[PDB]
This record gives sequence, C-alpha cells and structure tokens, in this order.
Amino acid sequence: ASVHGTTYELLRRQGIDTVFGNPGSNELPFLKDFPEDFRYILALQEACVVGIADGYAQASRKPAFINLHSAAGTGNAMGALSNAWNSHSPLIVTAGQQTRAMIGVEALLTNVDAANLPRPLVKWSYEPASAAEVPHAMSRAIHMASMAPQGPVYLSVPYDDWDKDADPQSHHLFDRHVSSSVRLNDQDLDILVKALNSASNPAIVLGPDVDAANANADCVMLAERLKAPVWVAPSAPRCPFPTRHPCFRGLMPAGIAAISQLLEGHDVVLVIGAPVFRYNQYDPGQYLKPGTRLISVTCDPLEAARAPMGDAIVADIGAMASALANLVEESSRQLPTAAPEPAKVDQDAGRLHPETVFDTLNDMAPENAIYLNESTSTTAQMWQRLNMRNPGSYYFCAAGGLGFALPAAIGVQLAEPERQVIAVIGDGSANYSISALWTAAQYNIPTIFVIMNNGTYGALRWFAGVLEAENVPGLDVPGIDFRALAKGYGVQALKADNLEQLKGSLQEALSAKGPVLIEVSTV
Amino acid sequence: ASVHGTTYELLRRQGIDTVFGNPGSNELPFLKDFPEDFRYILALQEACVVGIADGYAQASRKPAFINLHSAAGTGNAMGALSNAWNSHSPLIVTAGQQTRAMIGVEALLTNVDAANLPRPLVKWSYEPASAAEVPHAMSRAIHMASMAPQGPVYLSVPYDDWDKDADPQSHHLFDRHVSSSVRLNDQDLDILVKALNSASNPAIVLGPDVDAANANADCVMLAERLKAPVWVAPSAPRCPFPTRHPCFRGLMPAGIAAISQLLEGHDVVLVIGAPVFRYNQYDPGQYLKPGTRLISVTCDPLEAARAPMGDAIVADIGAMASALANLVEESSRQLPTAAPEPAKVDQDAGRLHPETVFDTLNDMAPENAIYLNESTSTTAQMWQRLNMRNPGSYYFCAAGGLGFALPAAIGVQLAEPERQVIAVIGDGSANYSISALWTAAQYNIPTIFVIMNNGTYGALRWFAGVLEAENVPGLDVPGIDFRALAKGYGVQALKADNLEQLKGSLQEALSAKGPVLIEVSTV
Amino acid sequence: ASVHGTTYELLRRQGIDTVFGNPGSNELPFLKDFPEDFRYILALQEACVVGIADGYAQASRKPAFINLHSAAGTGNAMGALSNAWNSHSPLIVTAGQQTRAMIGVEALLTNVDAANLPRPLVKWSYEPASAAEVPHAMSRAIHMASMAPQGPVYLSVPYDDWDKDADPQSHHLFDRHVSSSVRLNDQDLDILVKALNSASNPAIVLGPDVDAANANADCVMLAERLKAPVWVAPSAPRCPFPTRHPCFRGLMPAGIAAISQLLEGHDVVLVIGAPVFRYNQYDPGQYLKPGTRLISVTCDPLEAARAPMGDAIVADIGAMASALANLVEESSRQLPTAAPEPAKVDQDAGRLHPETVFDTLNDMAPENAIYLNESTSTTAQMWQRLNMRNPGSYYFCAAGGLGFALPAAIGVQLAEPERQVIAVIGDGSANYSISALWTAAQYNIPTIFVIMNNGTYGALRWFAGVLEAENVPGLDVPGIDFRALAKGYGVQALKADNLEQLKGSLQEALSAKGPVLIEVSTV
Ligand SMILES: Cc1ncc(C[n+]2csc(CCOP(=O)(O)OP(=O)(O)O)c2C)c(N)n1
Ligand SMILES: Cc1ncc(C[n+]2csc(CCOP(=O)(O)OP(=O)(O)O)c2C)c(N)n1
Ligand SMILES: Cc1ncc(C[n+]2csc(CCOP(=O)(O)OP(=O)(O)O)c2C)c(N)n1
Ligand SMILES: [Ca+2]
Ligand SMILES: [Ca+2]
Ligand SMILES: [Ca+2]
Ligand SMILES: [Mg+2]
Ligand SMILES: [Mg+2]
Ligand SMILES: [Mg+2]
Ligand SMILES: [Mg+2]
Ligand SMILES: [Mg+2]
Ligand SMILES: [Mg+2]
Ligand SMILES: [Mg+2]
Repeated sequence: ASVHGTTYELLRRQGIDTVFGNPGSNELPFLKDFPEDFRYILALQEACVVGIADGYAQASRKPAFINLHSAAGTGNAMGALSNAWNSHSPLIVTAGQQTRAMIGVEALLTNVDAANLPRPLVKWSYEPASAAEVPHAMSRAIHMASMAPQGPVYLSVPYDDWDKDADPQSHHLFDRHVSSSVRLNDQDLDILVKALNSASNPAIVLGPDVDAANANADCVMLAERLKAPVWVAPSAPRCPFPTRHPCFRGLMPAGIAAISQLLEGHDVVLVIGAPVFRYNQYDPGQYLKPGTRLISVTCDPLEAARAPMGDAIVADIGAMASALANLVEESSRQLPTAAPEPAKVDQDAGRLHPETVFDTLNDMAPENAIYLNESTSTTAQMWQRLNMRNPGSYYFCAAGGLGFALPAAIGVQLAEPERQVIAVIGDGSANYSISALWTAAQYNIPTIFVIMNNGTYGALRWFAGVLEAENVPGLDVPGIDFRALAKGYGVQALKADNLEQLKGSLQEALSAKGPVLIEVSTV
Repeated sequence: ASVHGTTYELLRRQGIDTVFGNPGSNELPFLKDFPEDFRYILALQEACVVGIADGYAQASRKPAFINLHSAAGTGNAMGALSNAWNSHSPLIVTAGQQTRAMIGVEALLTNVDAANLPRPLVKWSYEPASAAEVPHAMSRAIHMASMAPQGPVYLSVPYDDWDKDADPQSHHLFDRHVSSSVRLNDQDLDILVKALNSASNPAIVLGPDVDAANANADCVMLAERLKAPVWVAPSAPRCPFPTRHPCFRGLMPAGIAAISQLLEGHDVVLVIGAPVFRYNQYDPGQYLKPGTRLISVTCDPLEAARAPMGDAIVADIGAMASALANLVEESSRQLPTAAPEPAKVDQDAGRLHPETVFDTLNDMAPENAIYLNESTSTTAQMWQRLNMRNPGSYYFCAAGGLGFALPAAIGVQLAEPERQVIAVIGDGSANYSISALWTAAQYNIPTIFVIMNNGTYGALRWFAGVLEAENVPGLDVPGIDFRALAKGYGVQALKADNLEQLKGSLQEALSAKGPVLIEVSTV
Repeated sequence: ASVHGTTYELLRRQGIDTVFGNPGSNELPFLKDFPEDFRYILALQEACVVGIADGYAQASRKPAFINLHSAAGTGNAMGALSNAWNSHSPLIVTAGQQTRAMIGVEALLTNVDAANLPRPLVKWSYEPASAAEVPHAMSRAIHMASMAPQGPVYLSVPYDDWDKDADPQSHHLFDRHVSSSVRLNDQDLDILVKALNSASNPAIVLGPDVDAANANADCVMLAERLKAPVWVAPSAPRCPFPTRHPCFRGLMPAGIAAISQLLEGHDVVLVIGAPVFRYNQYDPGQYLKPGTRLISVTCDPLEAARAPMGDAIVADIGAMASALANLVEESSRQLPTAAPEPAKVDQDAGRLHPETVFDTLNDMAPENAIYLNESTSTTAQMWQRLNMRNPGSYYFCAAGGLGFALPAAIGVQLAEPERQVIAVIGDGSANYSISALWTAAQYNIPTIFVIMNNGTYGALRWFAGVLEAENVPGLDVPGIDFRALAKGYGVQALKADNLEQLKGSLQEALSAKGPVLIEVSTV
C-alpha cells in the first residue's frame, strides 16, 4: 500500500469522512484519487475553511479534518485557531509541505520551521521525519485532537510522501480505541457528593465543555436534585442548560467583583466544564466573598492550574456530570423559581432595536433552532430573549475572535441538517469571513444569516465611552451593502428596515430551500 | 504582605519545605530572609541540583522545588530536565531574572526569551507580567507539575518582584486542592474487566508510573488474580514489581521484534504506567504477532497518542490499578512459577565481573536497600541479580542521559533516610555530575557510591562492535582516580581490586556513618 | 559517495579538522571511519566539550565543530551555549538523533522537537528532512556560525542518514566562500570621519568583537590619531587593547550612572564592537550626560536595535576599524598620559590577597601569556594588575555563566600552543566544569589553573552585603581539596598557602611539561 492509501484507510477507520479545505499544489498529491466515500468541502479563504470545520466538529461532537496550503494557508487560519483552542474543538489541521528534496533550498511554498507556525494555538504540532511515518503521525494527530481536553492539532506533510510505500505494520493503527472517559475515584467522589448534599445554599455554574459532552440533561437532573440555581460561566462559547428551566439564572457578567457579588451567600459553588473564570472587563474585587467555597470540575489541566481560587478535579465532563447527577440526594429545599420573561422594548415603525430582533426570532424560529452570535454589543439581550431548550443551540467565538460565526454557522448546519441554524452577526463582524457565504451557496447548506446593521463597531464605541476615551479612530463601518455581498456569493438576500419587513423576511427565509441573508437596519 | 512573604506561604501551604539550589545574584532577593521552617540544599553545579531534586521527588512521590540562576544556570540543568521529562518527575524549576528595569537593555544576567529556554522539556514555562502575579504564577507551576502526567515546569522571576506588595486576594491560592485521581467510568471499566476475565493467556507489562503511584502492591494482586506473567517495560526508569515474585519475568528487551516474540501466544497484554514502548535498539519486525491484542493504561495523553498499536485508557495509575486489582475474578489457572536464580559467573582472584558485584550487593545489602543504575553495559545482569521486594527500589536515567544517578542517589537517600541507597555507576557516567559528591559530604547524606571501573565507555564499545564500526574515537576513559575525586569532595573512599576487597569495602561502607565511595576494578 | 564521506569532505574543504565531542550511540555512525586527517578531542561532560571548543574558536578566530549526544548531551551544554551566544562564538553544534524509523514512537534517545531545544541560544537550529539534505544542512550551519555576527548554531542528524547515498550535486557546497567583511559606504563613512576629526574631547570604548576581529592594532592607531582615552566596555568577555598603552583607561563599571559620569565632558564617544552597554548592577541615572553624543559600530543588529542611546552602524569590526584608523586626521592634541601603576597591597606571611596573586602573575608570566578569569569577586583588580600587550590575552564568561574558564582555558591553550595560558578561577567556579581537567591531562595540553580558594561564593556575599540581605543560604563552599581533584583527573597539583609558596609553585608550573593546578589560599 501507498502512504496515501494507508492514511485514508486510517482516517475512515477512525470515523473521518469529510475534508474541509482550500487546495494548493503541495496538497494535490494528497487530494488526487480522492476516495469516493469521502467528501470535500471547499471554502475560499482559510479562516472560512477552519471556521466551517470548527462549527461542524463542535456540533457533531467529533473531530473534523482540515487540509490547508503550506505556511500562507495555515497563517490565514490562525485567528480561527485562536477560537478553536478556547472552545476545545477537536480539529486535525493538515498542511502540505514542499517535496523533501526542495525543503533545504527553501523553494517557494516551503513551510519553514513548520511545527512552530501554529504554536501556541495547538495541542500538538509536527512534521514527520520520513514518508513511512506519515500514517503514524496522522494517528497521533487524530488522538491528540480527540483526547480530553480536546483541541486543534497540526501536521505538516511533504508532498512527495504520499506516493511512497507505507509500512505494512501501520495496520495496527487502524482500529485503535483511545479513551479519556474518566471520573474521580469512588472515595473522593463520595467526599464531593457529601459536600454537595450538606450545602445549605449551593449554586451551579456551567461552561462550554458541558454542551460539548452532551452533559446538559445530566446537569439539569443535578440542579433539580440540589434545588440549585444555575449560571452560565462568562464569555460563554456554548449553551449548557435549557434557558427557560426554572433553575436557570443566565449568563454571568465577565467581571471578578460582579461574579463574587452574584455568588455571595452561596456556601458551595460547583463549576462544571468552564475555566474559573473567563473574565473580560476590568472589575477588581474579591474572587469570592467570605462564606463561599468553590469546587471546579474541568477537563483541562491548564484550567485547573490557573484558577485563582477553589478546589479542582480534572476529569471527563460527561462521566463526572452523569455520576454526580445520579449520586446526590434529592434536597428537601424548594426548587428555584423561573426567571421572569424579558420586558418588551418600545419599538416604533423605524430602525430595529436588537431586543425586537431577538424577540421576533424567538417567536418565529423552530423550537430546535440553533443560534450563533457574533453581534458583540447585543450578547446580554440575546441570552435573555432566546428560549433554547435543547443542547447544541448556541455558539459564540470562544476567544472573542471575529470571523467565527458566519463560517461556523455553515458547519453547524452541515452537522445538523434538520435543525434550522440562524447566525446573528454584526455588520462589522460579517466582513472578517464574508467569503464563507459562497460555500453555503455551492453546497446548498440552508443557513440563515441575520446581519445586524448599525454602521459601527458598537461594542468598541461603548467601551470607548466607559474609558471616556476621545478621538479614537476606526470605529465606524459605513457603506456596506450586504445584499450585494450575498448576491456576489450566490446567496438569496433580503432587507428589513422595520418590524413589518423583519417578520416578512423571516417568514420567507424560514421557508426557503437554500441559505438566506437578511440585512436588518438596527438602531 | 510582600510577594516574598506570600510566595513562601503558598509554598508551605502546598507542602513544599525544601529548596534545591545553586544561588546567583538574581536569586538573592528571593533567598534573603529565608524562612526558618524551610531548608536549602546546595549543590555545586545545576545538573547536580536538579538531579538531587529529581531523586527526592521520585522517591518522596511529591513535587520538589528548585532555584537556579538565570539562563546559564537553567541551561546547565537541561540534560537533567531531559531525564525528568521522561520520568514524569514533578519538579518546580524557578530561575531568577534581571530586574524589570534592566531587561530591555539586556544587561548581563538577563534571561532572554526565558520561557523558551527549557522547552521542549517542560509541561509549562512562564514569566509573569508583573510582580503581583508572581504568587499566582507559582500556584500554576505547583499544580502543573503535580497533575497527571506529572512533569517539570519552569518559572522565571525578575529579582525586583519579591519586595513588591502582594495582592491580598492571593490568599485564595494557599489551600487549593487539585486532583487528577481519576479512573475509567463504570460501564467501560466493566468491559475492560470482562476482557481480562475472559483472557486465556493474559500477560502484564508494567512501567515507571506504577512505582511513582505506589501501585506496586495492587499490581501484585492483579497478577495473582489473573495468574499472569509480569514484565517490566523496556528502558525501565523504575521498578514496579517485586523481582522475586513468582509472576515476575524481568526487564523486556528494548526491541520491536524482541517484544512481539516475547508476547507471542498471549491473547491479551495489559500495559500499565508505561509508554508503548520505550524501544531503543533497531530491531524491526511486527509490533505484535497475530493473536495478541494490547490494552494500555497510561497517565499521559502523549503516550496514548503515539502507541503504534493497541487500545489505550488515559487515567491515574493508582486509581486504575486499585480498581482492576479489586474487580477482576480469581482465575482457576495455575499461578506462574518463579524464575530460576541466576547462575554464578566464574570469578578468579582478579578484576571483578559485574555479575559478581551484583551478587555480592544482593548478599550484603539490606532487604530494603534502594539501588540506582548508571552502569550502562550491565543493566540486564543487574535486573537479574538484585532481589528488590519493596516499591521505590530502583532508578535509572529515564531519557538515558548520564549524570542522573550520582546526584539522584543523594536526593533519594534524603527522601528515605532509613533505606540504604546504593548507586552503581560506571567510570564514564560518574564524571558527568561528579561534584554532586560534595552535597552528600556537606549534609552527611549517607549514600554509597559503587564505581564500576573498566576504563571505557563499555556500552558504546559494544554497540560499535555490533555495527562493525571501525576507527571510532573517544570510547576510552583511562586515568581517573575515583578515590582522589571522592577525597576532593570530602567523601570517604575505598578501593576494591578483587572479591576479597569488595566484600571488605562493602562491610565498611554499610557500617559507615556518612557517604562512601567504592572504586571497583571491573573486567 | 555516502552522506558521511560528503559531509567530512565539506568540513575539511571549509577548514574544519577537529571534532570536540562526547560520544553516544546516535553518533557512532558519524564517528565511525573517522578521517585520519581529523582529530577528536574528548571531554567527559558536555559543558566541558562546548567550553573547550568555545575557547578554541575564540582564540583561533575560526569556527569550532562539536558533536554531542541527542537531547541529554545537548541539554548538558546549554549553559555553555549561553556564554557562546554572548561572545559571538562561531560554534557548529551537531547532535545525533534516533534512526528515522524510530523517531515516531519516541524510542529512547529520540531528541523530541530537536530544533527547539537549544533556542533561544543559537542563530540557527535545524534537523534535515532527508539524509541527502545533510551536507547542505551542514553547509548552512558552517556559514550561519561564521557570518557576522558570529554565533552558535545547531544541527540534529538521524543516525541512519550517514550511510545513505549523497546527492552528487553536493560538490557545489565544498568551496563556497561567504563574506560579511563589509563597512559603511564612502559617503556616510566620510561623514563619520569628519565628526571624529571635529570632536574636541573624543573618547573610545571597545568591546569583545574588536579582539575577535583582531582589530586591536587598528584601534591603537585610531586612539593615537584622535589622542583619545580608551575604555573597555563593561562585563568584558575579552581584552581589545594593550592595557599599558598610554590611552588605556581600564574596564568600565557595569552601571548606567557610573558610565554616564565617566563619559561626562566627552563630546563624542565612539563605541566599537560592544553592546551599548552590558550593564549589570542596578545603578539608575542618565544614559548620557548633556553634551555627550554616542556613535556605535557593531557587528550585530540586535545590539544596534537595543542600545538606549546614540547612533549605530552595523558592519564588520575588522573592516570598520581598519578604515577609521587610516582615514582620521592626526589631532594636534596631546596624547593621553598612561595610568599610574597599581598600588602594592600590604601582604603578611599568611593567606594571599588577590592583588598579591595578580601582581605575582604579572611579574612571573611571559609577556605573551593568555589569562582567563572566573574569579568573580576579583575582576576589577585583575584588570588593573595584568599587563596584556597582545591581542587574545583575556577571556571571561560572556554571559556570566560559570563553568566557562576551566574548559575554555584548555581550548585556548590548544589554539595557541606557544602562549602560556593561565586560568584564574574561584573555588566556587572551579566545580561547574571540574571534569574538564581530564582532557588537559589526556592530551597533555599544558594549561595552568590557579584556584583562588577563599571558601565562599565571594561575589554573592558582597552583593548580599550591599542589599543588606540577611539569612541568605548556600553562599559557602567549604571542604573542597583541589589538589585531590587534580590528582583524580591526572593533573599535577601544587598548593600555595603564602607568597613564598605561590612564587615557588608558579616557578614549577611555568617550567612543567604538562598541565598544572595550583590551589591558592586567599583571604
Ligand atoms: C479578529 C478580530 N478583530 C478585531 C476584534 C475587536 N472587536 C471586538 S468587538 C468588535 C466590534 C464588532 O462589531 P459588530 O460586529 O458590528 O457588532 P456590534 O459591536 O456593532 O454589536 C471588534 C472590532 C476582534 N474581537 N476580533
Ligand atoms: C549526557 C550523556 N552523554 C553521552 C551519552 C552517551 N552514552 C551512553 S552509555 C555511555 C557509556 C557509559 O559508560 P560507563 O558509565 O563507563 O558504563 P559502561 O558502558 O562502561 O558500563 C555514553 C557515553 C549519554 N547517554 N548521556
Ligand atoms: C552557572 C552559574 N551558576 C551560578 C551563578 C551565580 N554566581 C555568580 S558569581 C558566583 C560566585 C563565584 O564564586 P567563586 O568562583 O568562588 O569566586 P568569588 O566570587 O569567590 O571571587 C555565583 C554562584 C553563575 N553566574 N553561573
Ligand atoms: Ca455593528
Ligand atoms: Ca565503563
Ligand atoms: Ca570563592
Ligand atoms: Mg489510531
Ligand atoms: Mg475507584
Ligand atoms: Mg494553589
Ligand atoms: Mg461512572
Ligand atoms: Mg529551548
Ligand atoms: Mg559551503
Ligand atoms: Mg561606497
């Protein structure tokens, strides 16, 4: 067998059947004789390729395979990898290298010091020392991406390697099963459970690794048992809990003082599947108030190490959530009461308030819709106004890096063909990965893109307001026609200048047979 | 509180009370007002400092704290860190940096690009962005070193940071408990146990992480239950099993073909706490023979990823070994029969055969002796001739890097004051970290050093023999007087030119009140 | 031809004929069939190997070739590389890697992420992608080490590469000549010369790259022409000027305020071949006083970039010094008057004052002696008391990393067989690379080692004194018998407890036919 044949067999035997890519000459020897059981998803720029693959992996809860062109292609995707690192996304990023005979002279297309390029944003980064090592290296990449804590990995392969003879002993790679589905030992788990049972006023904080593990339902059971309020950890990349469940208390503000104030009076706070904490704004104060102790369950040693407070347990979120939910006592305390419905903001016949947009989406979208958020000044209102009952219903750029949601929404829709994906994206954010629209058109992936057009980098204008910062340049983005951009890439386009038009546009989009972009004129 | 005060409080609250170091000017502001409850262990070169700390950590099964001088001191210790990486040793390596005001100009003693210096040999490597961050950074270092898979970490601290005011919120760091004591979920564990119960001819292979976890006794129970032969994985850094237990089959040869041949006919091979496998010599063949399937339990995702065959489970070795030992059925098969005693090699009244030396050590040493091995051509015979009944009885440089055993033997003896440590070190190996002898003398750490003097790099002469390589320079090391070197550093010295003298020297050494070096004239 | 044959031909054609090494199994395929026109210099630990090679390169003013064993051997040499980086030493460091077939599984002796290991202490660091690339990679290493600014480089080679067929086109590598012997363009050089001619009170500061370039004599002419005082830049790794020349003003204190005060009243300060500046102690103040402007000539862009003041020219020191010396006018100003002889310190019949030792060395040593300094508390007095008329007469660890002088003194003596080398080394410093003594004995390299024994890390006790730092541990190093250590490694040993004995010991050492160590009892 050739290295080509052996590698594709390894991939299929490990459950991989799709290649997200933007091709180049170093990659042609890999892509030639493309297996008929594989499919290739092309995107026009590498931030888009990786974004689509990211959404696909996160929604599918399995590794996604990417093929990029050398250094330039890898480099174009680096911003996307920053998000993927923060969301623990299992991405196998492969990049083609020059033929081994031409690497020394640094011919055009040589990826110099390749393994160092994507660092520090990958778990593992490697170029094999020989062609016959390629399948083994790929095996390592697959497992490194897939083991908790999941994350992106990088493999560079000289283009001449593919046609070489493979090592017959590579067959041992094909069916390897590697598990990190582990939980705390019985003795210490019993101690934790007793601490939870004995809490007088427990609180629960959930992060994205809960949704990644599909531990949502187990966490619901856990919260019901403990009769505990449930918060989502700040800067949330995913939604780990039904947002209209009586225990739900919403998204935590990303501030030290704000969070300790919120947790005041809670004697035990159990954090599951989140960093402690992904703060953002400067908000100095106490990490925790006197009387509050914190216990964190995390799949990532790096999270456990850097928490400034509390105890920590490093284990699989799925296994831990299931164990806790089934071991804790049913508290005799009263179940928390559901949060009241959000108020309806006054809305005239003119430009749309973001609150109106979200209320309308919630009214019209299917109960199993999936939302993506890259409307950076409206996040708080979005979280308050969308009823998300099911797992996998929300994605937001995990490192705050714009250019995620547009392509990721396409990958999510590919992963979940029966769930309507609706991406809500600011006019500023929409530009970073605008060319991703073409992939939705070409493959007829019926994502709905809602562009919130207020003509400015609104979040930045706000922050600049609090800083009292004057004379800041570059905050306005006037003069973009999003319907024209959609037309450019073959996506049906609608405009909503008022509520009447928004309702009409959504009705049309929800019944369309392909992707649709709606440009919404917002305050 | 100052950063100095807060950091030392964090250290003591996290169980650290010893600093292994070689001081410099960047470190004086850290070492001043040295806490009276701490002790400082000085060594004369940094390979020695880290070697001593390594032995101490491995034997004590807890993190060891090191303080080195900037780049030059860190660099001197890099070889030692290569071993520490391979042995999963929990080492917290701190190095002093220039004052922040002088870093930009790159004053003398500035550690440039500090975090990159020790890579790729550390799990985490960092320099804090401000003085007040130092305690938090130290907390991260402690936990990163201590979490499975354990390993060395690096923290660089500008010397002006220590006197600065600490953040009062740093108190939350002091008592953090972080656990990675996890094991496979019940459902999948039941599947594994059933596979072991159903095996017709199981074999067990154990690596160093078993001894590190003190899982030895649990593995004995497991082997007795399964009535399974037990091997030690190749290139063994530690001893994970009683060497005269009936199930013990010895050290595996570090070759692909050799190991698959050894495992032939065994239907299920369970590897615990080892890489799969730390091969060494070129010995091409099948990774496993038809009929053999392999299951690996490892604490290290990097080990699980790179195994060329078998299934893998990433979990704590202590928790997994305990669970398996207590869950498996008692097989009705006959218990394996103990390996026969080694033959006595013919010995005249002249120079000592290594076999004679080991037989004599086994005859005279206490039953709870601890051995270190850096006699590279005699490893196989050592493993066959020393009865090691207890855990923590053997250490060998885990990356094959010479200069480990001499200093590590001092750290081991410090960790285990009631167990006689005997380091068996070749005349070549003895030189790499010779100055470590001084620390044994100064602190009266009563390690016995047995120098095997054959005048050559024997292992290299052998390999060169197999390669049929002619005209290889640099293989001979004549003209070293080890008694004089011992005298130089204040250690009692004896010479053994024959068996009569060896017995006499050992009698004296075993009854001495301080460290002793015995130079043995070997074939 | 084989890769082995081709590589050795490239080496000899590029002027390399010596390999400084400590061998290992990954290196045996390189060292086998060792060319009869090459010689191999063995040292017992890698800090020693690199130190010897460093001294050899610095004294010979040409690249030195080193061969180490994988990661552990490279790591052991990292401290030595920190000095080599700072001294711009042209060192070609090669390390053997595992066979390509075993790299993936990370067999014992695999150098993982090899190229990253020695960073940030090398100019270039690489592992070739194929065997046939090895000669080309070596060519790159040779030239990267040799081009201004000179420095250490690193090449990792899988052991199976050597026996493979070489590319016939590699012959084009053999005779490549690469030059960086450049100087400022005529127009701008004329501007500089006019600025020097027009200075009313110029000063000159010289660094180690002057001595490396053998530009010393040109700088003497330049100083005589300009009638300018000459200082040596702080933390001096070499001596760039005759120390009894009338213009000589000695070693600058390594402080910001001290240096600006020293330069006060000098309108133009010309720095040649030094960083601006290698300050050490905290000594805040003005970089330059009003009225002083600085112009730096440096071979290193990194030096030019980081200077906090002055203009800079990046060019070859030899070419620039020659041009300036021959272009500037002869000033009508009076030639500076020579510095007065140092005072004679009162000396009783007991322990030696360092001043006495240096005065005696100056009295008895040949006029073409070469000194090395690793007696860290006595540097100022050494610089004042040794008359060094010739180039290449002084070496001091360029990064302040101890363990340099002992081995480097052996390499220097090898480079300069007709110049008596005398290394003055503190009792603390002597231990770091003590095993280097063996190489001097084995090859009969007649270096004289003067050990200054005061029982303490004296420089550190002093600094701790100024810091007013109490309770600092680890500052004393009692109980070392250096005569015994010398005997251990086969070097003749003498002791000097007083002046009478010092004179007698020096008389014997200077007439000896081999290396000699003198242990001096100092205050
Ligand atoms: C790749 C990238 N570039 C720049 C930024 C900085 N940034 C954060 S929010 C923001 C404004 C986004 O504007 P828009 O998408 O219109 O949403 P709005 O703030 O108007 O609601 C910018 C530029 C970022 N987070 N990521
Ligand atoms: C730091 C380091 N340098 C070099 C080597 C290569 N090496 C491996 S075994 C060996 C010989 C050791 O000789 P000795 O200690 O006398 O034991 P013997 O082989 O004679 O039994 C050498 C040089 C190494 N493993 N580590
Ligand atoms: C490799 C290394 N480790 C530690 C230091 C810190 N250091 C600088 S000077 C010094 C003392 C040297 O003592 P000695 O050689 O006896 O000279 P003295 O100061 O007594 O004159 C030390 C430990 C260093 N510079 N390099
Ligand atoms: Ca906007
Ligand atoms: Ca030997
Ligand atoms: Ca001293
Ligand atoms: Mg596999
Ligand atoms: Mg258990
Ligand atoms: Mg802590
Ligand atoms: Mg379970
Ligand atoms: Mg490094
Ligand atoms: Mg060349
Ligand atoms: Mg010109």
